[PDB]
Amino acid sequence: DTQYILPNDIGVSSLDCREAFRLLSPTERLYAYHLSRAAWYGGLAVLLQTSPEAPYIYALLSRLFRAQDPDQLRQHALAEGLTEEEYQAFLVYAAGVYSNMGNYKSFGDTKFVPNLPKEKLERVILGSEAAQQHPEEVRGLWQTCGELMFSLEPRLRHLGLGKEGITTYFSGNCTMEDAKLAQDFLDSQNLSAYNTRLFKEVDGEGKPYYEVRLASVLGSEPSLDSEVTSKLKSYEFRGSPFQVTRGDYAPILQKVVEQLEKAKAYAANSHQGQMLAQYIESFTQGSIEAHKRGSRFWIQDKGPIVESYIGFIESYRDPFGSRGEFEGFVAVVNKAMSAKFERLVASAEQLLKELPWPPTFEKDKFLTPDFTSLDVLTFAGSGIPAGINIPNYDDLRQTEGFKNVSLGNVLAVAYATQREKLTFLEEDDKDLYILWKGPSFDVQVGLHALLGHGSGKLFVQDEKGAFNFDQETVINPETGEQIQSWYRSGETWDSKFSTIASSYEECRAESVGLYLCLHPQVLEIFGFEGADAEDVIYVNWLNMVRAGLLALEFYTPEAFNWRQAHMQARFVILRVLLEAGEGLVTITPTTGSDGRPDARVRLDRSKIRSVGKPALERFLRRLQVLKSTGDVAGGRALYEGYATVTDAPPECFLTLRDTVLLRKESRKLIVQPNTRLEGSDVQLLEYEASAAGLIRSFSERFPEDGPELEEILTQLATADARFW
Amino acid sequence: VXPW
Ligand SMILES: [K+]
Ligand SMILES: [Mg+2]
Ligand SMILES: [Zn+2]
Repeated sequence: DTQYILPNDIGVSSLDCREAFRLLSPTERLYAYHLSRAAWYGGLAVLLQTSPEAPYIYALLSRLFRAQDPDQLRQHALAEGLTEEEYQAFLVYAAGVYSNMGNYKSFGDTKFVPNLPKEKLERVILGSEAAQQHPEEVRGLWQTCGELMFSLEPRLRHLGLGKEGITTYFSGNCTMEDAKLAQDFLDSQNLSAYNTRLFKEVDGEGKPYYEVRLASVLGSEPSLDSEVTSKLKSYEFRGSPFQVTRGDYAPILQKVVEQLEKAKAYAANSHQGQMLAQYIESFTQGSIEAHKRGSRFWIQDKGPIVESYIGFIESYRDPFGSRGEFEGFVAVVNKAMSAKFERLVASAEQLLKELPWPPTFEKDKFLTPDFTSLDVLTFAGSGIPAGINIPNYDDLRQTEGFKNVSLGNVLAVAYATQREKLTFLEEDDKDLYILWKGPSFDVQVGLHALLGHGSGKLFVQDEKGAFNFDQETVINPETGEQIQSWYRSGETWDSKFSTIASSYEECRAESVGLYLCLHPQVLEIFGFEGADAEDVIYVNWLNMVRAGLLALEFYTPEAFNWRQAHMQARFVILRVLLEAGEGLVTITPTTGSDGRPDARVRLDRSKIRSVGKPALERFLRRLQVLKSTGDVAGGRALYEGYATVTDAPPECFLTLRDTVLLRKESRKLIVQPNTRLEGSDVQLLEYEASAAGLIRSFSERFPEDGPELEEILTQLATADARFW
Repeated sequence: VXPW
């Protein structure tokens, strides 16, 4: 029911970034304008990477709202018999589809449908102004996407491989076996999965043919020589036929490279210009290598005023865990807020030494990594995070360096909570939570990005056995023996740790955060001495255990599957801290003030150091050893053992999950501004923090070619329609 | 890698 709809009173916050924009110089403004346009263009491909009906739903919504804005459409909808709550439910649904670039939650991977009868919405759409202006197109879109817009058939409710889930990273007939075979083939060919999808068809016999389609402007036709053009052929792999193609989301990426070229003229230094040239190469040919070189040049660009990144970056929504969803952000540095994080970087190399693993399992040389607090102007794609550690190319992360980023105006939008909505806490805890959540989050995000993802040495072996470490002298602390497991050529973290890689790495980074947060030097880096560092520590740990309880919302018990990486990680940390016993953390079911099942989380401040730190140290050592050896077997054992959701006493997590759902709060949607070019200058357009405001932000988002983007998405959808 |  309410699990698969967005509530009509869902929170909507407006991204606050007038001041960061007003800081920018004219050239910086035009640079950010063209980068934002490129990012917005590329984010449309997320619709294709989400569900088969998502591009149609986007086209239909954007056409509807081009013809009539929310207020114009309200009059029609109410004249056609809808109620104000039903029209509001439609507005909320459209705003969700816009904010996620799809009809599935980017945070939860669950479908959501309009919360009103389908026949009434049909009455609205077919009688609309866009219907009277384009009967064929609107009626075709409706007949194509309507019942899929509403259907909650159990196989449609969650993203996933196989038949019990939905994914467009693969064709409908693909299973985890097909993804595993595809990943082995890609590893054998040194072709990254990031910008690729996998389609499986059959001949008359029934023999599966595999297509690995690359995302590129150019198709399968003679173009200027690349490392990509040689790879466009058929292969045989373990008896299966594979076909490497390209040309995926081609006109979308065409628009993207147009805007990237235009931004290249207003680049500040040669680092930005060369990174943009390499991004154009990556998006036009299909080369993950070109994107790697661009990312190298990007890491070299230190402390720019307009920070940005774009491409098929994160692999959270690939049900297998290696393919990347498109994203792209433009942001302005916030030097005042970046002061504390540059401070954290100042003592970072010496801070790593305190982590619970020997320096043979740590990166060889500490590279001074850029860490800035950013104010977002654009974050296209399915979701806006709080912070990033990028690039995700671990080779680059170990040789050239990496960038850490804390999105300040996103953290600020998320900082606000009310006392009533703070569930599963006793009243004594809620006050400390309210008072310290923000600063504790600065601490936790800094530790998570810089010392979490930024720590760890992966043992890689060459094709001639050239270990990047010392096989003779490096000893495994968990067995006392020498190292026996490692990564090979083409093998990556996602490649070997597939479905659990994201959640596992996130769990490691946030355990690092919880662990190094006791260090008083860290707490004074953020200006919290013993008078208040006490409380910031306790609040960080209480927030962690509460998040571990709340994570039960993102677990499908029928599939025994975790749908969100960070929440699975926090449930793992909660179960770990429950494991040590000694009355540290206690989940106790209660009855709420409203007469419904509630729960309470008790965390003892004293046993955080005496009991919590030993368990976290043990756990961190296990995680890091298994990560550095690439021990998929033992890593899966550990993680999928802690991530196991059971109704075993006393915790009874399966019974708690019903309470967590019954008292869940929907994540707020975030309205983002647009930028316009008045020929000479660049102006910033903000919007109401509402469903209608987000709708308007997407109606004014593509003023030049909106109706063309709708048809591009429709065409790319119809072309692949046979896959689902 | 990278919520609220
Ligand atoms: K992954
Ligand atoms: Mg499926
Ligand atoms: Zn992270």
